[PDB]
Amino acid sequence: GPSRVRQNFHPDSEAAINRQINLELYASYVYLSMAYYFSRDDVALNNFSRYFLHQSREETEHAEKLMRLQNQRGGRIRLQDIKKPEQDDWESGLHAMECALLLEKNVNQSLLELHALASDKGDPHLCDFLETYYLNEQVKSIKELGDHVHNLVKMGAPDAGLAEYLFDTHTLG
Amino acid sequence: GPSRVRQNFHPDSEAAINRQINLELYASYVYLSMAYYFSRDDVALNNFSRYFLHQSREETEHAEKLMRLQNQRGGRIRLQDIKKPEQDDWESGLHAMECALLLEKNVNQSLLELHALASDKGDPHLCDFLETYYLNEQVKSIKELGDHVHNLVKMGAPDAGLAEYLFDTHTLG
Amino acid sequence: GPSRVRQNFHPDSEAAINRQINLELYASYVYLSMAYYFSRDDVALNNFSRYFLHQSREETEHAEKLMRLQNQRGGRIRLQDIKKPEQDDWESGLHAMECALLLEKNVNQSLLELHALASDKGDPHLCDFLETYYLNEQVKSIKELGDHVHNLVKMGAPDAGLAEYLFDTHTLG
Amino acid sequence: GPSRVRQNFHPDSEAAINRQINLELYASYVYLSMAYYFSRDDVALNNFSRYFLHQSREETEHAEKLMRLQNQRGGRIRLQDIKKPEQDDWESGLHAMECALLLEKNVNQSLLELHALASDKGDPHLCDFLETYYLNEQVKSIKELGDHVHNLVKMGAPDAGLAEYLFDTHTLG
Amino acid sequence: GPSRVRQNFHPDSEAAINRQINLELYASYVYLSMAYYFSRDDVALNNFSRYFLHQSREETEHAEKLMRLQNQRGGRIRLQDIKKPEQDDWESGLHAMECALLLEKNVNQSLLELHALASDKGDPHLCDFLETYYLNEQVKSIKELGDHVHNLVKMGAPDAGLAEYLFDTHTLG
Amino acid sequence: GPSRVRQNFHPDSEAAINRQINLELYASYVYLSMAYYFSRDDVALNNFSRYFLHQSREETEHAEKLMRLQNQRGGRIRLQDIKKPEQDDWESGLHAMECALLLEKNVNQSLLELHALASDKGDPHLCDFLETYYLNEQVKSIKELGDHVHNLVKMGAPDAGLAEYLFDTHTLG
Ligand SMILES: [Cl-]
Ligand SMILES: [Cl-]
Ligand SMILES: [Cl-]
Ligand SMILES: [Cl-]
Ligand SMILES: [Cl-]
Ligand SMILES: [Cl-]
Ligand SMILES: [Cl-]
Ligand SMILES: [Cl-]
Ligand SMILES: [Cl-]
Ligand SMILES: [Cl-]
Ligand SMILES: [Cl-]
Ligand SMILES: [Cl-]
Ligand SMILES: [Cl-]
Ligand SMILES: [Cl-]
Ligand SMILES: [Cl-]
Ligand SMILES: [Cl-]
Ligand SMILES: [Cl-]
Ligand SMILES: [Cl-]
Ligand SMILES: [Cl-]
Ligand SMILES: [Cl-]
Ligand SMILES: [Fe+2]
Ligand SMILES: [Fe+2]
Ligand SMILES: [Fe+2]
Ligand SMILES: [Fe+2]
Ligand SMILES: [Fe+2]
Ligand SMILES: [Fe+2]
Ligand SMILES: [Fe+2]
Ligand SMILES: [Fe+2]
Ligand SMILES: [Fe+2]
Ligand SMILES: [Fe+2]
Ligand SMILES: [Fe+2]
Ligand SMILES: [Fe+2]
Ligand SMILES: [Fe+2]
Ligand SMILES: [Fe+2]
Ligand SMILES: [Fe+2]
Ligand SMILES: [Fe+2]
Ligand SMILES: [Fe+2]
Ligand SMILES: [Fe+2]
Ligand SMILES: [Fe+2]
Ligand SMILES: [Fe+2]
Ligand SMILES: [Fe+2]
Ligand SMILES: [Fe+2]
Ligand SMILES: [Fe+2]
Ligand SMILES: [Fe+2]
Ligand SMILES: [Fe+2]
Ligand SMILES: [Fe+2]
Ligand SMILES: [Fe+2]
Ligand SMILES: [Fe+2]
Ligand SMILES: [Fe+2]
Ligand SMILES: [Fe+2]
Ligand SMILES: [Fe+2]
Ligand SMILES: [Fe+2]
Ligand SMILES: [Fe+2]
Ligand SMILES: [Fe+2]
Ligand SMILES: [Fe+2]
Ligand SMILES: [Fe+2]
Ligand SMILES: [Fe+2]
Ligand SMILES: [Fe+2]
Ligand SMILES: [Fe+2]
Ligand SMILES: [Fe+2]
Ligand SMILES: [Fe+2]
Ligand SMILES: [Fe+2]
Ligand SMILES: [Fe+2]
Ligand SMILES: [Fe+2]
Ligand SMILES: [Fe+2]
Ligand SMILES: [Fe+2]
Ligand SMILES: [Fe+2]
Ligand SMILES: [Fe+2]
Ligand SMILES: [Mg+2]
Ligand SMILES: [Mg+2]
Ligand SMILES: [Mg+2]
Ligand SMILES: [Mg+2]
Ligand SMILES: [Mg+2]
Ligand SMILES: [Mg+2]
Repeated sequence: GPSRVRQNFHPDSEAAINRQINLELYASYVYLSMAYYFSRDDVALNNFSRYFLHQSREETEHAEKLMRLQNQRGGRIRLQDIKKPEQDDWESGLHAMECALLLEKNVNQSLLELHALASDKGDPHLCDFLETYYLNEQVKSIKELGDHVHNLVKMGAPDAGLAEYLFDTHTLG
Repeated sequence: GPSRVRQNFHPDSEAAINRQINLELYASYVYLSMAYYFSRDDVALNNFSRYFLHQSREETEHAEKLMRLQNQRGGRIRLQDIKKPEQDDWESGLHAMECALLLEKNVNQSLLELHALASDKGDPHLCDFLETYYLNEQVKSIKELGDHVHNLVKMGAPDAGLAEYLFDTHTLG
Repeated sequence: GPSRVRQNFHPDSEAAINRQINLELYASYVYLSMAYYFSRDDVALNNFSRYFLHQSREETEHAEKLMRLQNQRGGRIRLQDIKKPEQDDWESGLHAMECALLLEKNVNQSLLELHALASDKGDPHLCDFLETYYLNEQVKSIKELGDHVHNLVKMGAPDAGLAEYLFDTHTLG
Repeated sequence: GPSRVRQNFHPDSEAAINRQINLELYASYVYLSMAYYFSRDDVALNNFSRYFLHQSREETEHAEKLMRLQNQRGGRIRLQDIKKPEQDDWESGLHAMECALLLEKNVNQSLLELHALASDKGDPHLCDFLETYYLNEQVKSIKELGDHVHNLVKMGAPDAGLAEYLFDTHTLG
Repeated sequence: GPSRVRQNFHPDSEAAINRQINLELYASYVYLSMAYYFSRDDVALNNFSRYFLHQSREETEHAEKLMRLQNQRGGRIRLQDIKKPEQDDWESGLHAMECALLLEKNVNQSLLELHALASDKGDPHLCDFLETYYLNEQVKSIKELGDHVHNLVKMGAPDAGLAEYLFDTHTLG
Repeated sequence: GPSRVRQNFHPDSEAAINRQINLELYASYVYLSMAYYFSRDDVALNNFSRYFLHQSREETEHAEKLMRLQNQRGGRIRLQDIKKPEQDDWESGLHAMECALLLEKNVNQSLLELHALASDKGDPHLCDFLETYYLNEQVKSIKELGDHVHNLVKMGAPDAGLAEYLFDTHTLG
C-alpha cells in the first residue's frame, strides 16, 4: 500500500520473517514425527513421546508469534510448503535427541542472522522482539538438549538395555 | 516385521491412513493461513481470526488421532510435505467461509473413500474408528459452515459495509 | 438445489428418514394415549401413566433427532398427518404393555430397513447414526417391555385383582 | 356409565374438549415444523428455531392439561389424527411469525366458543378452567407475536438483508 | 418360543455368542493363573501380579456383557466347561506378557469372525455391539502388551537380573 | 525345592487346597449361571439376579484367598478345568435357592474334610485359616439360604403368581 501501520520496516526484514515462520513450522513437524516414533509398539518410550510432542507445540507457538509480528508491523505473511522431516525412523532416544540439538542450533543460527539483518536495517523493535522471545529460549533449549545427550551417552545409550528406559522414567518422567 | 501387534490390517489401509494424515495437516495449515488473514490491519475481524485458529487446532488433533491409530494397528507413519494453501489473501470473511466449506467437503470425500476401502478389506475396527471420530464431526462442520455462508450471503457480504462486522460481533463473538 | 451441504446423501435415504420421522411421532402419540388411559378414574394406575408419558416424550426426542439429521445432511423435512392410535381404551396394564412391545418391534423393523437402505447406498454416516442412537435403544426398550409383560402375566394380570396394582406400586413406582 | 365422578358435565362440553385437544396438538405440530425450518442450512436462524420449539412444547402442555381435565371430570378422551401443517417451507422469519399470530387467533376463537358453550351449559368449573389457564395465556401470546411482527415489518423483513439476522440475535437471543 | 423379544437374531449368531462367552471366561482364567504365578515366593513381582489380576477381572466383565447381550436379544445362554490354562508355571514376566499378547490376538480373531458372521446375517445391532465394546478395547490391549514385550526384551529379560524388577517397579507400579 | 518358605505344610494339605480352589471356582460359576437366568426376558426377577451375582463374586474371593494361602505356605497352585453347572435353566426362584443351599452344604462338607486333614497333619495355621475365613461364613450362608427357601415355600412358590415377585421386591430388594 504500504500498510497504514507500516513504519521503519524494511522489505528484507519482512521476507526474512516469512522464511523464519517456515523454519519454525518445519521444526514443529520434525518434533511431531519424533513424538510418534516413540509411541511405536517397538519403541514404546512414552515420556520421550510426550517430551517431543511438547517441543512440537512450542515450535508452533514460535511460528505464530512471528506471524503476529508480521501483522503488527504491516508486513504480509507468505506461507510456503512445510518440508517433511529427514527421517520417519529416528533410530533411538539418543539419536532423536542429537538430531533435535542440531535442529535447534540450526534454528538459532537463522535467528542470529535475522537479528543481524534487523540491526543492519536499524530496526530496534525487531531486534528487541528476537531478544525478548527467541534468543534466550533457544539458548535454554540447546542447553537442555545438550544435558540430555550427555546423560544418555554416559548411561550407554543406545545399546545398553536399561539406559533409554531409565532415562525415560526418571529424567523425562 | 510384521509388527508383533499387527492383525487384520491391510497395507492399502496403512497407506490410505498416511494419505489422510497429510490431508488433515494440510487442512490445519489452510485454517492457520485464514486465521492470520483476519488479523491483518486492513481486515481486522478478530472473531473470524479466532474461529479459524480454533478450526486449525482441531485439524491437528484429527491428524494426531490418525497417527495414534497407525501406531496402535502396527502400521508405520510416513510423513510427506505439507503443501502451502492455495491463497495467502483470502479476500473476505464470506470467501474464507466458502473455501473452508469446500475444503471440508473434500476432506469428507477422502474419509468416505477411506471407509469404503476399510469395508472392502473387512476391517471393522478401522470402519468403526472413522464412524466414531470422523464422519459425524465432518457432517457437523459442513453444516456449521453452510449456516455461516448462508447468513453472510443474506446479510450482503462482502460488499455491504456492516455485514462481516456484525457477523463477527454476534455469531462468531 | 442441491443444498450446499449435501454430500453422499441419496434421495431414497432422505425419503426414508421422513417416513421414520412420522413413525416416531406416531409412537409418541400411542404412548400419550396410553398415559391418559391409566389416569382415568376407573383405571387409576398413576405409575403406569407416568411410565407411558415418559415413553411418549422419548419418542418425540427420537423424532426430533431425525429431523436434525435431515437438516444436517441437507435433506428437506416433509411432515405428514400423525395417525390416531388404534385404541382409546387400552383395556388393562397388561394389554397396554403388550401393544407397546408390538409397537416397539414394528419401529425396530422399520429402523433395520432404514439401516439396510443406508448400507445399500454406501452411507456410513447414516448407518452410524442409526447404530449409535437408535438400534441399541430399541433393543433395550423391547427387553424392558418383554420383562414387564412376563411379570404381569405370571402375577395373573389382568384378572387377578392385586396384580396390576402391585406391579404399579413396586416395579413402576 | 356414567363415570362415578361425573357431575354437571354436559356431553357437548366433553366433545368440545376433545376437539380442543386435537387443535392444541395441531398447534404443537405447526410450531415443530417452524422450529426445524429455521435450522435449515439455507435459513440458519437458531434463535427463531428455539423460539418456535419452545412454543411447540407449550402447546403440548396445553393439550395435556385438557386431557387431564377430561379425566378429572369423568369424560372420555377421544383422539383424532393430527393434521400436517399447511407448509413445510415457511418462507421467512416474518412469514412464520404472521402464520403463528393467525394460528393463535384461530385457537383463541375456538377457546372463546368453548367458554360460551360451558356458560350455556351452566358449567362454572369449565368456565373457570378456561379463564385461569387458557384465555389470558392466549392474549399474552397474541400480543407477543403482534410485537414481533411489527418489529420485523419496520426493520424491513424479509428482504432487508440485516433485519431477520438482527432480530434473531437481539430480540430472540 | 421364540422369545417374545427376539427379532433379527440368527441362531448362528446366538451360538457364536455362547462360544465367545466361553473364550472370555477362559481368558479370565489364564490371567488369574498368571496373577498368582507372580506372587509366588520365588517370583515375587507384585506389580506383575496386580496387572494380570486386573486383566482377569476385565475379561470377566467382557464375558458378562455378552451374557447380558444374549438375554437382551432373547437368546439362551449355554455355558460350557472353562478349560484350565496351558501352564501353571509362566516362567518369567516376559514369557507371561508374550503369552498374554498371543491370547489377546486369538480372542481378537474370534471377535472379528463374530463380526463377519453378524454382517453376513444382516445384524447391525450385533455389529455395533462388537465395534462399540470389543474391537477397539482389543486393539488397545494388544498395543499395550506389545509395548510391554518390547521394553522387557530391550531391557534384557528374562536373564538380566535387574530387568523384570525395574519394569515391575516403574512401568507396572 | 522345597520352597524356602515351606514349613509344617504337608503335600496332602497342598493337594486338598488345590481341590478346594477348583470347588470355589465351580461355585462361582454356578451362581453366575443363576444370576443370568433371572435376567431372562421370561423370568425378569432383577433382585434374584443381583443376589446370585453377588454370591458369584464372593465365591471368586474365597477361591483367591485359598490361592494366596497356597503361595504364603510355599505350595504350588495347580488349576483344573471349571466344570459347567448342572443346569442353564434354573426353573424358578425357589428351585435356584434350593440348588444353592445344596451347593453350599456340599462346599461345607469339603471344607470340614479339609479341616480334618489339617488337624490330622498337625497344621494349626491351616486349621485357623479355615475356621477364621471359611467355616463361619459357610454356616451364615447356609442359614440365609434356608431362610429364603422357607419363605418362598410358605408364600406358595413357584406356582403362586405373586410369591417370587413379592419376595424379589421385599426380601431381595
Ligand atoms: Cl516502512
Ligand atoms: Cl539431562
Ligand atoms: Cl558427553
Ligand atoms: Cl495384518
Ligand atoms: Cl450461522
Ligand atoms: Cl444462501
Ligand atoms: Cl448427495
Ligand atoms: Cl419387569
Ligand atoms: Cl411369560
Ligand atoms: Cl406388597
Ligand atoms: Cl353429568
Ligand atoms: Cl418484539
Ligand atoms: Cl406494523
Ligand atoms: Cl447490532
Ligand atoms: Cl429372530
Ligand atoms: Cl511398556
Ligand atoms: Cl522388540
Ligand atoms: Cl513342610
Ligand atoms: Cl428370608
Ligand atoms: Cl419350610
Ligand atoms: Fe521446550
Ligand atoms: Fe510456550
Ligand atoms: Fe507452550
Ligand atoms: Fe512450555
Ligand atoms: Fe523455535
Ligand atoms: Fe522433498
Ligand atoms: Fe526449537
Ligand atoms: Fe541492542
Ligand atoms: Fe470445529
Ligand atoms: Fe477437539
Ligand atoms: Fe479441540
Ligand atoms: Fe473444539
Ligand atoms: Fe479434519
Ligand atoms: Fe507448490
Ligand atoms: Fe475439517
Ligand atoms: Fe448488537
Ligand atoms: Fe424408555
Ligand atoms: Fe432421552
Ligand atoms: Fe429423555
Ligand atoms: Fe429417559
Ligand atoms: Fe422411537
Ligand atoms: Fe383414520
Ligand atoms: Fe420406542
Ligand atoms: Fe458398519
Ligand atoms: Fe409392598
Ligand atoms: Fe409461549
Ligand atoms: Fe408452560
Ligand atoms: Fe412450559
Ligand atoms: Fe414457558
Ligand atoms: Fe395453545
Ligand atoms: Fe391432508
Ligand atoms: Fe398457542
Ligand atoms: Fe486391560
Ligand atoms: Fe472395565
Ligand atoms: Fe473394569
Ligand atoms: Fe479397567
Ligand atoms: Fe476379552
Ligand atoms: Fe484338559
Ligand atoms: Fe483380553
Ligand atoms: Fe459405531
Ligand atoms: Fe453371601
Ligand atoms: Fe467378601
Ligand atoms: Fe465381597
Ligand atoms: Fe459381601
Ligand atoms: Fe465359598
Ligand atoms: Fe462335562
Ligand atoms: Fe458359598
Ligand atoms: Fe480362631
Ligand atoms: Mg527455510
Ligand atoms: Mg493428499
Ligand atoms: Mg409410516
Ligand atoms: Mg379441529
Ligand atoms: Mg471356544
Ligand atoms: Mg472337585
